[PDB]
Amino acid sequence: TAFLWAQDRDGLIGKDGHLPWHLPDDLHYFRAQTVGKIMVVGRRTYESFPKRPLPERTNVVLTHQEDYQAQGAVVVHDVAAVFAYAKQHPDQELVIAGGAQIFTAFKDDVDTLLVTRLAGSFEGDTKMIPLNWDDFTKVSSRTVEDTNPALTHTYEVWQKKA
Ligand SMILES: COc1cc(Cc2c[nH+]c(N)nc2N)cc(OC)c1OC
Repeated sequence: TAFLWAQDRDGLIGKDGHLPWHLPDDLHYFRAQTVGKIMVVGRRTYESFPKRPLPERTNVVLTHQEDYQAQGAVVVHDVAAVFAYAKQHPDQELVIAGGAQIFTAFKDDVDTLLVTRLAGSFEGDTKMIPLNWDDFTKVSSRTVEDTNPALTHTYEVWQKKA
Protein backbone atom coordinates (compact mmCIF):
# COMPACT_ATOMS: atom_id res chain seq x y z
CA THR A 1 0.00 0.00 0.00
CA ALA A 2 1.13 3.54 -0.81
CA PHE A 3 -0.08 6.91 0.44
CA LEU A 4 -0.52 9.72 -2.07
CA TRP A 5 -1.68 13.11 -0.78
CA ALA A 6 -0.84 16.81 -0.85
CA GLN A 7 -0.86 19.16 2.12
CA ASP A 8 -0.01 22.76 2.98
CA ARG A 9 2.47 23.94 5.61
CA ASP A 10 -0.25 24.22 8.27
CA GLY A 11 -1.48 20.66 7.69
CA LEU A 12 -4.82 21.12 5.91
CA ILE A 13 -5.73 19.03 2.88
CA GLY A 14 -8.48 21.28 1.61
CA LYS A 15 -12.23 21.78 1.68
CA ASP A 16 -14.81 19.05 1.18
CA GLY A 17 -11.94 16.81 0.07
CA HIS A 18 -11.21 18.89 -3.03
CA LEU A 19 -7.80 20.58 -3.24
CA PRO A 20 -8.55 24.36 -2.85
CA TRP A 21 -5.12 25.27 -4.20
CA HIS A 22 -4.56 25.15 -7.97
CA LEU A 23 -1.10 23.70 -8.50
CA PRO A 24 -1.08 22.11 -12.00
CA ASP A 25 2.42 20.89 -11.10
CA ASP A 26 1.46 18.99 -7.95
CA LEU A 27 -1.73 17.80 -9.68
CA HIS A 28 0.39 16.46 -12.54
CA TYR A 29 2.47 14.57 -9.99
CA PHE A 30 -0.60 12.80 -8.54
CA ARG A 31 -1.87 11.83 -11.99
CA ALA A 32 1.54 10.54 -13.11
CA GLN A 33 1.97 8.39 -9.99
CA THR A 34 -1.42 6.71 -10.55
CA VAL A 35 -0.48 5.63 -14.08
CA GLY A 36 -0.11 1.90 -14.50
CA LYS A 37 -0.77 1.35 -10.80
CA ILE A 38 -3.74 0.46 -8.60
CA MET A 39 -5.29 3.37 -6.71
CA VAL A 40 -8.07 3.52 -4.12
CA VAL A 41 -10.37 6.51 -3.69
CA GLY A 42 -12.89 7.22 -0.96
CA ARG A 43 -16.51 8.17 -1.69
CA ARG A 44 -15.84 11.82 -0.95
CA THR A 45 -12.97 11.50 -3.40
CA TYR A 46 -15.26 10.17 -6.11
CA GLU A 47 -17.07 13.53 -5.98
CA SER A 48 -13.88 15.55 -5.40
CA PHE A 49 -12.07 13.99 -8.37
CA PRO A 50 -11.86 16.20 -11.51
CA LYS A 51 -12.68 13.48 -14.06
CA ARG A 52 -13.07 9.71 -13.70
CA PRO A 53 -12.25 7.10 -14.55
CA LEU A 54 -8.61 7.34 -15.68
CA PRO A 55 -7.30 5.60 -18.85
CA GLU A 56 -4.80 2.73 -18.65
CA ARG A 57 -5.22 2.77 -14.87
CA THR A 58 -7.06 0.78 -12.20
CA ASN A 59 -9.24 3.00 -9.97
CA VAL A 60 -11.25 1.70 -7.00
CA VAL A 61 -14.04 3.49 -5.07
CA LEU A 62 -14.09 2.57 -1.37
CA THR A 63 -16.98 3.49 0.94
CA HIS A 64 -18.05 2.65 4.50
CA GLN A 65 -21.61 1.84 3.44
CA GLU A 66 -22.47 -0.65 0.69
CA ASP A 67 -25.46 1.54 -0.23
CA TYR A 68 -23.08 3.83 -2.11
CA GLN A 69 -21.99 2.99 -5.65
CA ALA A 70 -19.32 4.41 -7.95
CA GLN A 71 -18.71 4.53 -11.69
CA GLY A 72 -15.29 4.13 -13.27
CA ALA A 73 -13.74 2.69 -10.11
CA VAL A 74 -14.31 -0.71 -8.49
CA VAL A 75 -16.52 -0.38 -5.46
CA VAL A 76 -15.34 -2.18 -2.34
CA HIS A 77 -16.89 -1.83 1.11
CA ASP A 78 -14.59 -4.41 2.74
CA VAL A 79 -11.31 -3.23 4.25
CA ALA A 80 -9.93 -6.74 4.00
CA ALA A 81 -11.10 -6.94 0.38
CA VAL A 82 -9.04 -3.88 -0.58
CA PHE A 83 -5.89 -5.50 0.80
CA ALA A 84 -6.68 -8.75 -0.99
CA TYR A 85 -7.25 -6.93 -4.27
CA ALA A 86 -3.76 -5.41 -4.12
CA LYS A 87 -2.43 -8.82 -3.11
CA GLN A 88 -3.99 -10.32 -6.23
CA HIS A 89 -2.08 -7.88 -8.45
CA PRO A 90 1.51 -8.01 -7.00
CA ASP A 91 2.75 -6.56 -10.28
CA GLN A 92 0.81 -3.35 -9.67
CA GLU A 93 1.25 -1.36 -6.46
CA LEU A 94 -1.72 -0.07 -4.45
CA VAL A 95 -1.96 3.66 -3.72
CA ILE A 96 -4.52 5.39 -1.48
CA ALA A 97 -5.81 8.51 -3.24
CA GLY A 98 -7.87 9.39 -0.19
CA GLY A 99 -9.85 10.45 1.58
CA ALA A 100 -8.51 10.91 5.11
CA GLN A 101 -11.08 8.45 6.46
CA ILE A 102 -9.80 5.99 3.86
CA PHE A 103 -6.21 6.92 4.73
CA THR A 104 -6.91 6.32 8.43
CA ALA A 105 -8.38 2.91 7.71
CA PHE A 106 -5.26 1.72 5.85
CA LYS A 107 -2.73 4.09 7.47
CA ASP A 108 -1.59 1.47 9.98
CA ASP A 109 -0.64 -1.04 7.28
CA VAL A 110 1.17 1.26 4.83
CA ASP A 111 4.77 0.75 3.82
CA THR A 112 5.21 3.82 1.57
CA LEU A 113 4.06 7.38 2.37
CA LEU A 114 4.01 10.20 -0.21
CA VAL A 115 3.50 13.80 0.96
CA THR A 116 3.53 17.10 -0.95
CA ARG A 117 4.26 20.27 1.03
CA LEU A 118 3.46 23.81 -0.07
CA ALA A 119 5.35 26.84 1.25
CA GLY A 120 2.18 28.87 1.02
CA SER A 121 -0.91 28.25 3.14
CA PHE A 122 -4.60 27.66 2.40
CA GLU A 123 -7.78 27.67 4.50
CA GLY A 124 -10.47 25.01 4.38
CA ASP A 125 -12.94 22.97 6.42
CA THR A 126 -11.07 19.69 5.88
CA LYS A 127 -7.79 18.80 7.64
CA MET A 128 -5.48 15.80 7.12
CA ILE A 129 -5.59 13.08 9.76
CA PRO A 130 -2.65 12.92 12.22
CA LEU A 131 0.33 10.80 11.18
CA ASN A 132 3.18 9.27 13.19
CA TRP A 133 6.24 10.83 11.55
CA ASP A 134 8.58 9.31 14.13
CA ASP A 135 7.36 5.78 13.30
CA PHE A 136 8.28 6.28 9.64
CA THR A 137 11.72 7.36 8.38
CA LYS A 138 12.07 9.41 5.19
CA VAL A 139 13.88 7.53 2.43
CA SER A 140 14.07 10.23 -0.24
CA SER A 141 12.58 13.59 -1.31
CA ARG A 142 12.59 16.10 -4.19
CA THR A 143 12.18 19.87 -4.17
CA VAL A 144 10.55 21.86 -6.97
CA GLU A 145 10.28 25.65 -6.96
CA ASP A 146 7.42 27.43 -8.73
CA THR A 147 7.17 31.10 -9.72
CA ASN A 148 5.21 31.95 -6.58
CA PRO A 149 6.40 30.80 -3.10
CA ALA A 150 2.92 29.48 -2.29
CA LEU A 151 2.95 27.51 -5.54
CA THR A 152 6.38 26.06 -4.78
CA HIS A 153 6.16 22.54 -3.36
CA THR A 154 8.35 19.59 -2.42
CA TYR A 155 7.90 15.81 -2.58
CA GLU A 156 8.90 13.61 0.37
CA VAL A 157 8.59 9.84 0.66
CA TRP A 158 8.56 7.93 3.94
CA GLN A 159 8.95 4.18 4.38
CA LYS A 160 7.63 2.35 7.43
CA LYS A 161 10.31 0.69 9.55
CA ALA A 162 9.91 -2.13 12.06
C1 LIG B 1 -5.94 16.00 -10.19
O1 LIG B 1 -6.63 16.78 -9.26
C2 LIG B 1 -6.79 16.27 -7.98
C3 LIG B 1 -5.94 15.27 -7.52
C4 LIG B 1 -6.11 14.77 -6.24
C5 LIG B 1 -5.22 13.69 -5.73
C6 LIG B 1 -3.84 14.16 -5.30
C7 LIG B 1 -3.33 15.38 -5.75
N1 LIG B 1 -2.08 15.76 -5.38
C8 LIG B 1 -1.32 14.95 -4.56
N2 LIG B 1 -0.06 15.35 -4.19
N3 LIG B 1 -1.81 13.75 -4.12
C9 LIG B 1 -3.07 13.35 -4.49
N4 LIG B 1 -3.55 12.16 -4.05
C10 LIG B 1 -7.11 15.26 -5.43
C11 LIG B 1 -7.96 16.28 -5.90
O2 LIG B 1 -8.97 16.77 -5.09
C12 LIG B 1 -9.40 15.99 -4.00
C13 LIG B 1 -7.79 16.77 -7.18
O3 LIG B 1 -8.63 17.76 -7.65
C14 LIG B 1 -8.46 19.05 -7.14
